[PDB]
Amino acid sequence: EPDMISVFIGTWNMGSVPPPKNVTSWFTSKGLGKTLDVTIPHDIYVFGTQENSVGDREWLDLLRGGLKELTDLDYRPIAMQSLWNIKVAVLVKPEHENRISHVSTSSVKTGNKGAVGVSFMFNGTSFGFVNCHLTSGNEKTARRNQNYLDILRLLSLLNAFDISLRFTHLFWFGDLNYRLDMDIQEILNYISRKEFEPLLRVDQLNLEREKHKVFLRFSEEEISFPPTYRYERGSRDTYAWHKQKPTGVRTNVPSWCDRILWKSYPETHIICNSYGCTDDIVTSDHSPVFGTFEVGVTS
Ligand SMILES: [Cl-]
Repeated sequence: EPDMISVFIGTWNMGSVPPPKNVTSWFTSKGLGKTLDVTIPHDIYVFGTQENSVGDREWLDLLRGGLKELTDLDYRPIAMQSLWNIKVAVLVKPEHENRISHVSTSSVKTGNKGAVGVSFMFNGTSFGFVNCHLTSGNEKTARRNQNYLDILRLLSLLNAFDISLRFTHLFWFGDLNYRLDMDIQEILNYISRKEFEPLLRVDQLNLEREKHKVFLRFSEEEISFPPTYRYERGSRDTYAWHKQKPTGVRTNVPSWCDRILWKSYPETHIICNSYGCTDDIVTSDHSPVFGTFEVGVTS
C-alpha cells in the first residue's frame, strides 16, 4: 500500500583497507553537502564501494549489523554482486520483503575496473542500481566516457532491446573518477574559501554531461561539499595531491571522483533529500558519499 519509499544510495572508495568500527555518519547523511544534520530508517539501503578488501559475506555482515545497531531492525539483503574489489549490496526493511520481485544481478569488466549492478521490482515500480569504478588519471577522460558506453550496452539487468530505458528509476553511482580541469593552486584557494561553484564549471563529469556525451538526461543534486579525493588518511584537513613514492610520484588534483546520478521517467516523481559526504570517516583517501531520495511506487 505505500505510495512513497525512501532509498539510501551510499558510495565509498574504501582505499584497499577495511572500514572502521563506526560509519553512522554515512548511513544517516551526516557531514557536508546537502546533509541531514529523530533518525528514521530508510525503506531500502543500497551500498556501492570500489576498493573494498573485505570479503563478500564478511562485508554484508557489517552492513546488516550496522543497520541493526542504528534502526533496531533486521534489514534483509535482497541482492549482492562483486567484481574484484567493486561491490554493491541492496538491503530492505523486513516488512518490504514480500514486495521485491524479478531481482537480478550483473557485472561488466571494462584491469580491475568496471561495474556491478542490481535491479528489481518493488510492487509495480522497477529499479536499477549500477555501482562502478572507472579509469583513473587526470588525462583519461576519453577512456571513462568509453567505460560508460561499454557498461551502458554490456550490463545484463527486455535486455536485448534497450539500455538506460529499462527501469522506472536508474541510480548510477560510484568512483566515476572524473577530475577537475584546473591547476592545483586555484583548486585549493577555492576549496579554502569554500567556493565550489567555479570549480564545478570545470569538473570533467559536468563538462561531458554538458556536451551530451555521457549520462544523457541524468540528474544530479547540486554539489555543495568539498572534493572527495584525494585525502590524507587519518584526517580530512589535507589533500594528498602530490606525494613522492618509490612507486612513482603522483600528481592528483582534488576531485569529485565519487558521485550519485539518476534517471527516472516522467510522471514518476522522485525528490532528493540528501546529497553529501562524511568528514569523520578517515580510513580512506576518499570520503564516503551518501544520497537519499523519496521515490514514488505503484501497484
Ligand atoms: Cl589506480
